[PDB]
Amino acid sequence: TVTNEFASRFRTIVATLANVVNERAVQDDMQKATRSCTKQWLRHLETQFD
Amino acid sequence: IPADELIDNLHSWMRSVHLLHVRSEDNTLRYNWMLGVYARSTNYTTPVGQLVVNAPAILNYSNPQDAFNSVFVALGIDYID
Amino acid sequence: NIAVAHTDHLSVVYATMSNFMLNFTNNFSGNHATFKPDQYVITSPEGSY
Amino acid sequence: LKKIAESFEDPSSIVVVLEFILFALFFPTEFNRIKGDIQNVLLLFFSRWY
Amino acid sequence: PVEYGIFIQRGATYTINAAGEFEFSGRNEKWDQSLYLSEHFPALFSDVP
Repeated sequence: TVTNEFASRFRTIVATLANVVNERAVQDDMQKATRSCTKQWLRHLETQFD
Repeated sequence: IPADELIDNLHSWMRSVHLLHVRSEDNTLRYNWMLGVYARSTNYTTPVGQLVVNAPAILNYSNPQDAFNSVFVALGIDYID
Repeated sequence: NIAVAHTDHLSVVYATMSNFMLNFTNNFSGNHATFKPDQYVITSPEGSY
Repeated sequence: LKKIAESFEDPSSIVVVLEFILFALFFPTEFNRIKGDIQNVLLLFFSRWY
Repeated sequence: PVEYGIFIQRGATYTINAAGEFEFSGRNEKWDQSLYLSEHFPALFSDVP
């Protein structure tokens, strides 16, 4: 009635593909600031998908 | 030289030497000194030392030769000096 | 000369503040060596938080 | 595929691996034929990145 | 300069190990705001003599 598993399958990808970005230890400073402002794209995009 | 100066002074230096590593659980792993401490020399500027910064667990080998093999396949390089 | 007012007047207008409504968090600052604030994420079964 | 040269340097480079995900969902066939050439530019993500 | 290189030697930041004292990281990082609400403290504020 209100599930849509194809939309949820993508949600799982975004979930596990987030940790790869939220783990990559960067040797810089602003390149660590771009590591944070990437979730405002990683999560926004997943909502647009549903 | 005071046989008391260098004994206290050498300590002051040796104290302040720290080399990146990962604490392991498996009893069959030996830390790779030689190449690992080489990276701490330049300053992690060089890629063979910039590779050990990101994932320091690349220095935990269980079998000689296999230690170096990994620091080649993950570089495309043919020889470190 | 500022020491007088900054101690027994600009200190009463603070002790009042912490009692107001709409103010509900602890911004404790004594001891910088070990203080981190609290994360309060709104989680959901599906989707993101 | 129209090939791309991108050394995965910063956390903001996940915007390339995510493209190969979304292409492999809306077109699962048509991804089979090019699975090898897309694999060649994917190994850089599994080497340099981690 | 003569003893700054002895400070920034041990680390620019640190974390706290589960039940115990501090853990200085041998790295020399620059500080950023993204780290604040997460992990690590600016080590130029810890008190270990």
